[PDB]
Amino acid sequence: VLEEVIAEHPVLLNRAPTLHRLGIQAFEPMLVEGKAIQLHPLVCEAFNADFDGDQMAVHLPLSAEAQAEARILMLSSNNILSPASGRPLAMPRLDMVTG
Amino acid sequence: KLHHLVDDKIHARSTGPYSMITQQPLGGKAQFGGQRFGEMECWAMQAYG
Amino acid sequence: TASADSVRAYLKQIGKVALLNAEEEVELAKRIEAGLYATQLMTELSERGEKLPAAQRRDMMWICRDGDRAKNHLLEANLRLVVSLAKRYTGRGMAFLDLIQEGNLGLIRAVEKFDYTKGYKFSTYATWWIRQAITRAMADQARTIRIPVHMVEVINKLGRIQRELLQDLGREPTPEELAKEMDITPEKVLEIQQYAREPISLDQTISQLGDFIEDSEAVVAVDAVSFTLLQDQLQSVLDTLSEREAGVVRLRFGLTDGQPRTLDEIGQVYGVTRERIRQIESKTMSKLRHPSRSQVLRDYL
DNA sequence: ATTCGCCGTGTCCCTCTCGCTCCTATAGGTTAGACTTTAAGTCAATAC
RNA sequence: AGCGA
DNA sequence: GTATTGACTTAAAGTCTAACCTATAGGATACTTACAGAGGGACACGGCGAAT
Ligand SMILES: [Mg+2]
Repeated sequence: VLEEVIAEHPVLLNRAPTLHRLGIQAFEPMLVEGKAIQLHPLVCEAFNADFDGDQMAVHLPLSAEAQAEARILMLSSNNILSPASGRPLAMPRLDMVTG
Repeated sequence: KLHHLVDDKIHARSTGPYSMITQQPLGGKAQFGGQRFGEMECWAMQAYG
Repeated sequence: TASADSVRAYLKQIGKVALLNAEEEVELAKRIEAGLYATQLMTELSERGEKLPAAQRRDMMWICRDGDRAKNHLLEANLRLVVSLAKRYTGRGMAFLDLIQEGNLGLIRAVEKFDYTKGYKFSTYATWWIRQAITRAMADQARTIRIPVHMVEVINKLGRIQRELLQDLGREPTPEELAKEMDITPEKVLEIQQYAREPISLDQTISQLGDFIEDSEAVVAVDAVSFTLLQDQLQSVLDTLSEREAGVVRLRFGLTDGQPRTLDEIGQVYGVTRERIRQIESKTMSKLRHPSRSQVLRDYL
């Protein structure tokens, strides 16, 4: 039953210190074995998050308006470029660049 | 193996204890509490609109 | 200078008037007593009395105002006694000034109730009155919670006994030890320890304790909706049964207004006898104990 | 000596986020405690 | 009061 | 099944006495001045000098 409730209901992923606008982004959650949040590697640039043991906060929008706001404005795929210079922050980096 | 194990960190709250003078949710994994949605996070949200 | 010290300002203030002696004190006491009797006689003569002769009214009013003068003069004289006495107690009480003012109140009581014919210096009687007033006010205004005087005294005696036994023996004694020392019961000793407790401050440094104070008495946030659905289910179940039975149960257990109606009242409002309704109640409750009417309610405990 | 223009010194509000582990005497109010009364709840039998 | 990023 | 009467016990008051806290007043030798025991920017309250 948990799968059915989870389907199509985004969540917010805060990381302190939230330096800039992309510190909070809305993702579609999916259930994962274990006890560690699995984060997509390509928002690491936006979050300034290396995996040396950093922690993130999952929030949960409730009202229909909040769900729409997360779905449309704060979705990952809708926030690629910087707010500063418009360069892509979903740009492949590090290991993928090497590949 | 370092002493930063997931079981000692994972935390969640749907509805738990509450503060006394202010009616905010409590804080700390010792309690349930919630995550401080702080001022910079507020700024991020406003910037999004 | 930064002369914002009301303490030193008050000391400088009270240093103006000169200290007095025994014969002067007798003179002031005579003047105040005569002034009081003068005011009393003038009131008596003002009500259905006598038209006070102008000269007599004049000099007796002088006597009155002069008695008040002498009273004030004496209080100014013994303010220094008040401060000198108050010094010993400070360390365990409130602002020094409060104790000084309680001492002054004791002084006005003393000068009201002094007798000079016994031929004594006023200092001793003043001292005792002052100390009584200071201790009383300190006790009444000591803690945020009020602890009356006799229990205050037994608390102080327990504390003194425990402190002297700590000095002598070196160890903190036991509740039975203090019970036998004070000729009281160990449970009484425990109660005195309990009431001796002083409130902690919500404000502290650690941060303030007020941060981590769970509201154990508060919204459960689940039992609210649980009780809402409970009530819905009970209305449903009661509708499942006969209307008369449902109304009887509702009045018996106060489900309609919160007022629990009893057998005589319900028999009156239904125009039948209380034993009739008791039969109704027993049969209906037996019906309700049948699991089909209770499977939907069993989980609500 | 006052005016106006400079200096000079003294007193005060503010500085990243997120998590975890002393005595006496009177008089009055309160409650408490037990005895007594009464509406109340029950049980047994019963007639329709 | 101590600690992690 | 539904509505009754006559014991038979029971909880809820009602009351009487009471007993035990609790608030208040007084204490009559002499008794006479608390204590002390960062830094930075900025503005406002005030040194030093030319002019009338
Ligand atoms: Mg890191």
